[PDB]
Formats: sequence, C-alpha cells, structure tokens
Amino acid sequence: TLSISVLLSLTVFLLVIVELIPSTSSAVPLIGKYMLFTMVFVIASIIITVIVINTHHRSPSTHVMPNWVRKVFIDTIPNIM
Amino acid sequence: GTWTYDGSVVAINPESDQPDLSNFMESGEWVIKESRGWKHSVTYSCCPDTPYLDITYHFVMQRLPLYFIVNVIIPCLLFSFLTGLVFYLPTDSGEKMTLSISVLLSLTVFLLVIVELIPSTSSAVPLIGKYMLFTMVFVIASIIITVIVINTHHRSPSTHVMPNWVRKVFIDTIPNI
Amino acid sequence: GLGPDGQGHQEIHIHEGTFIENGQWEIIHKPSRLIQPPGQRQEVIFYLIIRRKPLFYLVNVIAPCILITLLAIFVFYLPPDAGEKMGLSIFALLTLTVFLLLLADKVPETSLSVPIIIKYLMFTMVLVTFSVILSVVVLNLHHRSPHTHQMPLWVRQIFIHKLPLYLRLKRP
Amino acid sequence: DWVRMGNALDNICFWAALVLFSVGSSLIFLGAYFNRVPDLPYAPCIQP
Amino acid sequence: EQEDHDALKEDWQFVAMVVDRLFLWTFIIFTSVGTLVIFLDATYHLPPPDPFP
Amino acid sequence: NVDPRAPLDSPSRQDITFYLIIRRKPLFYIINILVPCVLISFMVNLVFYLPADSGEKTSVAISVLLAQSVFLLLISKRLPATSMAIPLIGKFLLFGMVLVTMVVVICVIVLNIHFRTPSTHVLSEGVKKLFLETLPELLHM
Amino acid sequence: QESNNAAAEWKYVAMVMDHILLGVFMLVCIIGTLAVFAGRLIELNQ
Amino acid sequence: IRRHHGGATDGPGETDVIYSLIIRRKPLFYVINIIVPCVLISGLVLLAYFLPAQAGGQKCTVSINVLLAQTVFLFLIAQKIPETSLSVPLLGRFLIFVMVVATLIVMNCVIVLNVSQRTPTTHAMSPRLRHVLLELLPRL
Amino acid sequence: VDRLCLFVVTPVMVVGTAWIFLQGVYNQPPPQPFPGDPYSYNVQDKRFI
Ligand SMILES: *[C@@H]1O[C@H](CO)[C@@H](O[C@@H]2O[C@H](CO)[C@@H](O[C@@H]3O[C@H](CO[C@H]4O[C@H](CO)[C@@H](O)[C@H](O[C@H]5O[C@H](CO)[C@@H](O)[C@H](O)[C@@H]5O)[C@@H]4O)[C@@H](O)[C@H](O[C@H]4O[C@H](CO)[C@@H](O)[C@H](O)[C@@H]4O[C@@H]4O[C@H](CO)[C@@H](O)[C@H](O)[C@H]4NC(C)=O)[C@@H]3O)[C@H](O)[C@H]2NC(C)=O)[C@H](O)[C@H]1NC(C)=O
Ligand SMILES: *[C@@H]1O[C@H](CO)[C@@H](O[C@@H]2O[C@H](CO)[C@@H](O[C@@H]3O[C@H](CO[C@H]4O[C@H](CO)[C@@H](O)[C@H](O)[C@@H]4O)[C@@H](O)[C@H](O)[C@@H]3O)[C@H](O)[C@H]2NC(C)=O)[C@H](O)[C@H]1NC(C)=O
Repeated sequence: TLSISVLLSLTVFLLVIVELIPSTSSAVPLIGKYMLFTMVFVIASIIITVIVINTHHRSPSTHVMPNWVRKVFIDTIPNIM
Repeated sequence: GTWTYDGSVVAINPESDQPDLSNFMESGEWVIKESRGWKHSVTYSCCPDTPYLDITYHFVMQRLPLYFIVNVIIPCLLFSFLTGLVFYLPTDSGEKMTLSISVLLSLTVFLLVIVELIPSTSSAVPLIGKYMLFTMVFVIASIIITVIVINTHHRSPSTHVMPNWVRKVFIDTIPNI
Repeated sequence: GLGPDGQGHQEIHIHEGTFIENGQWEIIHKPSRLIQPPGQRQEVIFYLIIRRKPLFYLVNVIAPCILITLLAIFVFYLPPDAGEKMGLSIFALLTLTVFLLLLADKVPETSLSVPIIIKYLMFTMVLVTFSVILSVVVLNLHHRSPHTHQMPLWVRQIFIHKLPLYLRLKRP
Repeated sequence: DWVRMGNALDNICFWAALVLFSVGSSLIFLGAYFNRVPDLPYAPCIQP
Repeated sequence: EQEDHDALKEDWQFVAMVVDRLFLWTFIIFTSVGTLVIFLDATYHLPPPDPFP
Repeated sequence: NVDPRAPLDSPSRQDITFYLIIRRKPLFYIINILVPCVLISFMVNLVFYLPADSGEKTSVAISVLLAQSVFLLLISKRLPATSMAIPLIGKFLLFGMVLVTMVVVICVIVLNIHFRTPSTHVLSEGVKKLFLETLPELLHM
Repeated sequence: QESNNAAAEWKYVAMVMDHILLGVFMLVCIIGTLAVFAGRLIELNQ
Repeated sequence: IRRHHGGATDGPGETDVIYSLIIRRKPLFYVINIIVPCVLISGLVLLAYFLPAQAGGQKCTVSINVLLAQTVFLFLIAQKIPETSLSVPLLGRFLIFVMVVATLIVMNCVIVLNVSQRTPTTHAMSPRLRHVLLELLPRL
Repeated sequence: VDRLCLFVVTPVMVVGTAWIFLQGVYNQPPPQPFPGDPYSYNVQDKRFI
C-alpha cells in the first residue's frame, strides 16, 4: 500500500509537471531527468518489495532453503555488523 | 444614454416599455422571467436647466439548474451516502479506514472537478459551495469517529480495564433503550 | 442559386475533390430553402446536417467504463476473508470519477437535456455505489458471531436451506 | 512487551506532532493578521 | 465450547456466502439490463432520412 | 497545380502549393509519457508473484488501472477527437487496460480459490492431482 | 478465556457505538441536505 | 503629479500623473474552498497515532493517502497561484509545511510499526530502551 | 494457478506491447514527397531546363 500510493502520488504530480516542463524535444530538461530517476527508483523499489514479500511468505511447503542463502543471510550478513 | 448630449439638447424616449423579445433565440441556460425599460431624468446641483436622460433596460433571468444538479449534486450525494455507511462495516474487516479515506480521496478528486464548474466568486458562499463544505466536513467527522471507534475496539484489558460506568451504559442500557 | 444545368439545385455546393474533410463530423444532408416572410424581409437558409463520428469516445470513455463495471461485478466473487473488497470497489469508483473528470471537459453546458453518456456514467456510478453497499452488508454478515448476535430462525431457514438450492450451492 | 513499547512511542509522538503542527500552522496563518492594508494619510477612496 | 462457537461462525459465514451469491446474480441482471437498454437507445438514434420531414 | 477540368476563367483552375512533410521529434514524449506508461503497465505482472497472504494483490492491479486512467486523461487532451484512427499510444493504453482488467479478474479468482475451506468447498482428488503434481511439474515449480 | 472475554466486552461496546453512530450519521446526511436545499426549493416552488 | 528632470544634456522635462489604486483581496473564497479543507486534512494526519500498530491497522494507509490528497490540493492550488518567483505565498508555505509534517508522520508510523511488529525470534530487546519506554516514560 | 496465469499473461503483454511499438517506430515518411513521382524535389537535384 505504501509503495503503490507513493507511485500514485508521483504519477498525479507528473500530471502537473508535464505541462510546466517545456515540450522542446531537442534535449531532456534536468528536472525531467530527475523525474525519470524518481519514477525508475519507485518502480525498482516496488519490484524489490514484491520479491522480499514473496521471500517472507515462503515455507517448507516450498521445500528446503538452499544452503547458500542460509550461509549468506542467516550466518554471514548479521555477523558483518 | 447619450454620452455628450444632455436632455435639453437631445431627448431619448423608449419605443415600448419592454424590450422586443420576438426575435429572441431560446437560451439553453437561462429563462427571462420579466423585462422592462425605465426612462430616468436626473438633475445635478449645478444646472436646473440641463437634465440628463438615460433609459435602463433590465432582465430578470432564472437559471435552469438541471446541468449543475446532475453534474455535481448526484456524485456528492453518493459520497455523502457512502460516508455514513462505514459505521455498518465491522472493525474486524480491517477496511473501515480504507473505505473512509478512499471516499475522501474520491471527494477531493470531484472537488477538483467542481472547481471547473462553480464560480470563484468571493462575495458570498454559494449554496452549492456550502453543500460541498458540509460534505467535506461530514467525511472528516466520520473519519475521526471511525478512528475513535477503532481505538476503542482494539483496547486491551491488560492496561485499560473497562470502568463500570462504560459497562452499565453501553452493555446494559444501550441495547435496552 | 441554380445548379449548373439551371435546375433548382437548392444545395450547399461541395467540391468533392477539394473539400477539406472534417475528421469528427460527416456531412449527410446539405439542402437550402428560400424562406418567405410571415419591413418584411426574405431569408435564404442553408442547412448542414452532420453526424458525429463516435470512435474517440467509444475508445476513451465507454470501454474503460465497461471494464470498470466488469470489475465492480467481480467484487462479489472476492471472498470476504481477503480483506480487499472495499479497496477494489472504492478504487473502481475513484477511477470512474477520474473518467468523469475527463468527460466534463467534453460535455455541453446546456441544461435542456442530459447526454446519454452522462446518464450512462451516472448509472455506472450508482452501480458501483450499490456494489459498495452490498459488499459492506456481506462483510457485516461475515463477522457476526455468538459473542455479538444470535441468528434468528427465519434467516437460518431461508439462507441456509432455501436459497442455496436455487443458487446450486451445497454446504459440505 | 514490544507492543507496549510501540504504544508508548505512539502516545508520546502524538503529543509531539500535535504541538508541532499547532504551533507551525498558527505561526504561518498569523501573518494574515499583521499584513492588512496599512493606515495612510490619504482619504479613503469611497466616502462613507 | 470453542467448537460450538466455530460452528455458529461457520453458519454465519455460509449465510454471508449465500447472500454474496444472490447479490452477484442480482447485480449481473441489473447491470446487463441497464447497459443493454442504454446501448440500444444510443444505437437506434439514426440520422434522419429526410431534411424536411 | 493546374486543374484541367475547371473553366479557364474559374478561380480554382491554378494555384501554387508548397508542402511541408514534417516528422515529430519523439524524445520528449518517449521520456515523459511512454516510459512511465509502459513501466507502470508492466508492474501488473508482479501481481502473480505477490503472495495471496499479503492481501494486496488486487490493490496493485486496480491502482495501475487508475494510473492508466490518469495517463488516458492526460493524453486524450493532447490530440484531436478524430475518427480516422486510434493513436498508437491510445492503442497501447486500451490494450494495457484490457490486460489489467483481465489480471484483476484472474486475481479475484485466485484469491477466491486461496481462501476456500472444507467448510465451504470440496477439493476433488483429480483437482488435487492436476494442480499439485502435473501442473507444477510442467511449470517447474 | 478471561482475557478474550474482557476484550470481547470492548468489541461489543465498539459495535454498539458503531450502531448508534450509523443511525446518527445516516440521519445527519438527510438533515443537512434538507437544511441547505429546502428553503430555496420552497422559494422557487412558491 | 510628477515632474521628471531631463537628460544630462538638460533637455526638456516631462510630466506624469500617477494614480495609485490600493486594493485589498476578499479572502472568503479561498478560506472556504482551500484553507479550511487543507487544515482539516492536515489535522487528519494526527489521527494516525490512535490507529493500533497491529494487524488490521491502517496507519500508513491513512498517512500516505492524506499526503496524496495534499498532492491533489497542490495541483489545485498551483492553478491559482501566479508563476512569479519573487516570494513564496503564505498558502504555499502552509502547503509545504503540511507536506513535510505529513512525511514526518509517515516516518513515525513506519518506525512505530517496525517497533511493534518485532518478535523475539528476530530482535533482542535492549534493556535500556525497555526501561525507558515502559518505566521511565510513565514515571516522567 | 498464479504461476500458470503469470506464464500465460506476461508473454502476451510483452508481445502486444512490442507489436504496437515496433509498428510505430518503423513509421517513416516516404523518400519521395509524392508517391508515384520519382523526383525528389531536393535542392541537390536542380532540374535544369
Ligand atoms: C502530401 O499531401 C499532398 C496533398 O495534400 C499529396 O499530393 C498528392 O499526391 C498524390 C500522389 O501522387 C497525387 O495523386 C496523383 O496526382 C496526379 C496528378 O493528377 C492531376 O493532374 C493530371 C494532369 O496533370 C490529371 O490527369 C489528373 O486527373 C486525374 O485525377 C483526378 C482527381 O481524382 C480525376 O478526377 C481524373 O479523372 C484523373 O484521374 C489530375 O488533375 C495523377 O496523375 C495521379 O493519378 C495516378 O495515380 C492514381 C492513384 O495514385 C491512379 O488512380 C491514376 O489512374 C493514375 O495512375 C498513375 O499513372 C501514372 C502515369 O502513367 C503512373 O506512373 C502511376 O504508376 C499510376 N498509378 C497507379 C496507382 O496506377 C494521382 O492522382 C495527388 O493529386 C496530389 N495532390 C495534390 C498535388 O494536391 C502528397 O502526395 C502527400 N505526400 C505524402 C503523403 O508523402
Ligand atoms: C432542421 O432545422 C430546420 C429549422 O431549424 C427544420 O426546418 C423546419 O422543417 C419543418 C418540417 O418541414 C417545417 O415545418 C413545416 O413548415 C411549413 C411552413 O410553415 C410556414 O407556413 C405555414 C403556412 O403554410 C405557416 O403556418 C407557418 O407559420 C410558417 O410560416 C408548414 O406548412 C408545415 O406544416 C410544417 O409546419 C419548419 O417550418 C421548418 N423550419 C424552417 C425554419 O425552415 C428542418 O426540418 C430540420 N431538419 C431536420 C432533419 O430535423
């Protein structure tokens, strides 16, 4: 809900920004590049959030976790801090 | 009225007491209920010899409200009806806030629609504007009350034992009132 | 003005290979008439009868509303335990309100009559509102419990025995 | 115990945010009072 | 006692499911009728065959 | 241009016509509309990967439908309402909205299946075999 | 069991509040609609 | 009546008549249609702290959707405010303050949910923070 | 069912999007301004008398 509402707000704001940004297609405006960055950033955040949520809801019904995932995330990473 | 000629030099008289409406194209938005033309002859303190004349025509127009009724009142009525409905939705659904806030969002979008239609006059609050503000405040109050009810439902007896007055009111009297 | 043959070709002349064709309107009838007086003056009236080509509104308004209505129907197929019924129904209503914002730029402001598309939009909004109301009723029924309500005998009879046989439902 | 800690954080943050919002909004709107039209030696444009 | 509570809850949930199906059917009927009427009315509105009927 | 059919004394017989064949520079629209519209539309494929127990699968699809509605509002204001053809971006929007609606319907069916119970439905042995042995084997689950 | 019953008491109180508030708000809707419109509706009728 | 000096060549002077219309806006329209709605909407954000930080709670939902509503108002407001860059309107300052506060409330809701949703299988509770939140704060 | 519908719908979405956008991209003005006229009307092709 959080990520999707952020995306919705960003799109509603793009609806206002596209009319202020000049339509001159010789080069991208700096604000346009910043908007593209923000959009791609939100999209990537949503994709990764979906991956994380799918990971969380796995169970032994999904069959055993591969040992390298345990070695990395359960053993290694929490010891690195 | 004649701009530079005065009543001692050029006199104007109305042809008939009403404007000629025989060629009037029927308006799709206003109905002319009545019209008339009055001649006026003011005199100023410099000069009793030179009255100044004008003819003032006027039209009493009443709006045909059907366009605004259909394009504003009905959606606002739907939002107002859905506003109170939230109290029938059980808290266990976990969607009362979703319902209320999404109704508020839809009402805000329709306000964005409404601002295209209603006049931006500041002389006095329009009746439609009063109704819109009423609907918005009604939605906000419903949201506040929903938050209070949700906070009541999830209250834990470990920290907040129910006081006897709340019990004797709500459990006993209210369903037997 | 007469036609090139001298016949009473009382029509708007259109150069068929030179006329700049309008993209939204199709010219169907184009007659002319001399109007006799009832200070009397005559008038020559030229009539353009033109049909709107609707493809723009079919694509951009009607089909989205059909899709939204189809989604508002499936609201009732979503199980109450999913907890997304209000989200779906109200977001459908919000999308309909956005398409109403779209159409409000297009409709005439004259109040002599209501456009059929406006009637269709209002009917669709009414449908979504009733879908919301009935979903709230269903959710109210779903969360009832002996801690809160006792089911009366008539509800038990009708809904557990009579209606399932009509709906081809069977309790396991 | 974690739930209780969360509730305590909610309770303190409510008052903090309420005070912050009330003060900020009041100070923002307060400018409307001070920036009315100034008094001037000129006569009012429309006589009483 | 918990089993009896669960039985009553299941009874209420079955009532809710039956009501949901009835609403689905009635809403399908109303939607189909209204949309069909509207589209038929819009489709029969042909241009006139005569500029001066 | 000299029109051979027009009378020599007619005003339409001759003209000089200058033509401009002009191609739109697409980069502005590609950056500002097309890439957002495509990316947001493709977001709907994640709904199938989103677990049902999250209770957010319909939210994503319906919000993407709302975003596509917003884009349709934006784009439709930029073009004349001609009936000669549907603009390419309009075709893409229509196709995307159709697919998003289909995915919403599919998600509703999936959620209806997920919350089924032996108090309300009977899971046949053939259905069990099909959806727990054959299909997951074919799909490399 | 004791804790669940004590929580269900609060749930029942919240439900009773919900019923009262539903009745009040559904009345207030039409009350406000009539209060705003009826005066001018009578004026235009008469 | 203004009289202006000529150029440095001591050219002929010039005369202007200047009338100064000092006019004052009637604020009623914007108070009803913008200011009061935005104020109440921003007040709604503070209600999030009373939503339980528990399953079925909608704290982030409320806060983010109120922020979206404020963005819709920003669209609405931006149609009225002139495009000059000499200063920031009072309404604009209030809007930006409201949006910043709303983002802070979103952050606080996220923090409170992150605190409440913890479990002994994932987090070891710090005894200092435990004592502060459960004992020192009630004693304060 | 989720994975089945993913594998069905996702390639349909991708193929339809590609089919639309490639049909758009390869739209080009004809190399001669009038179809059926071989002359370019370009400044380089001065058609001397
Ligand atoms: C941008 O827009 C502009 C306009 O806004 C476009 O310009 C048009 O370009 C097209 C394509 O070339 C032009 O169409 C051709 O025009 C010529 C000129 O015809 C005129 O002059 C002739 C003598 O000068 C005269 O005979 C012609 O009369 C003919 O046409 C009229 C009009 O309908 C009829 O009423 C008459 O009965 C008669 O047919 C006219 O005054 C034509 O010669 C040419 O005709 C050929 O092509 C047609 C189909 O394209 C066929 O139906 C014809 O039979 C004929 O066939 C062609 O004959 C050639 C000679 O042997 C042969 O080489 C060729 O292969 C063969 N083609 C075929 C398909 O069989 C045709 O009508 C149009 O007039 C232009 N309009 C203008 C200039 O205003 C421009 O193209 C656009 N640019 C783009 C899109 O990039
Ligand atoms: C498009 O709009 C046009 C006007 O905006 C329509 O034209 C109208 O068409 C109708 C149908 O024919 C006419 O009605 C007829 O009128 C004649 C003439 O009336 C005059 O003469 C009689 C005496 O003979 C007199 O009583 C009248 O007052 C008039 O002076 C009548 O003889 C017929 O019985 C009938 O009433 C309208 O008159 C005509 N109006 C105009 C301004 O031309 C046209 O039909 C419309 N087209 C479509 C397709 O709807």
